[PDB]
Amino acid sequence: GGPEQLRRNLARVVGKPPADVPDDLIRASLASYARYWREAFRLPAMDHGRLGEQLDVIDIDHLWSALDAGRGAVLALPHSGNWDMAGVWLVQNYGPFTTVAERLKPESLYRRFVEYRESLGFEVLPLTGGERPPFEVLAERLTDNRPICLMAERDLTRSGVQVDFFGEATRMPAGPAKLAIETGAALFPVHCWFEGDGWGMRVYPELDTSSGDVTAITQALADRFAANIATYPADWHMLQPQWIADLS
Ligand SMILES: CCCCCCCCCCCCCCCC(=O)O
Repeated sequence: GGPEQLRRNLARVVGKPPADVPDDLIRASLASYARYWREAFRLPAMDHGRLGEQLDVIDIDHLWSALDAGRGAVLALPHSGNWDMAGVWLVQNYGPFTTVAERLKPESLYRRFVEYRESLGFEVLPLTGGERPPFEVLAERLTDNRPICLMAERDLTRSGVQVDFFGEATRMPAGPAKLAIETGAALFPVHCWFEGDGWGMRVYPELDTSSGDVTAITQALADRFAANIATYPADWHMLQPQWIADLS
């Protein structure tokens, strides 16, 4: 990917040709992208207790009430803001939670990322090469009334769910919907962004899972993801291709 790509993606968000995306927006998005990596470097060494105390989550009671009901919960969020910081907040305010991560190449790099996230207090299951299938483990967490977190706006594989996203076709992962259907767990959209020199985080009302249609649910997730991103366009650092048309 790159920043030329990032321009093509922001173009969808604001409904303008790539050339007309406001310069101020591109700068802030690039600044935001840099900030994530800058924070990732030092995050493991910060005072996690302090961060948990000083950062807030809007409408966190949504999550708490699902957990009071014994239902478990799926936190689905886009690549906006600093999701790693949100994870630290949850470890401190709730406890360890489970997630999954793509097994990058090289293997030395995958382990590095695992060590990183493990040092933040997450359980990260490999999508491949683990003892068991990841989405069985996730389901057990949900059935024990625990939260899992999933990055949920990108999955450009055969198995990704085809959805409309800012008026154009993309594919998103099916996991959040599958798990909610399977476990009865609440499916909460989440958004993270940068609010000045700090971090914004919000939980939104759980999604309607009545249809039992993985497609309708995932599309409803996208509709929300799209709305929030339209609200915080600069905080969504997507440098890789997102929409199908931008692919090989
Ligand atoms: C109520 C707000 C709390 C939300 C907590 C979200 C924590 C997410 C942790 C993500 C860990 C790994 C995902 C990154 C992998 C990737 O998509 O490149």
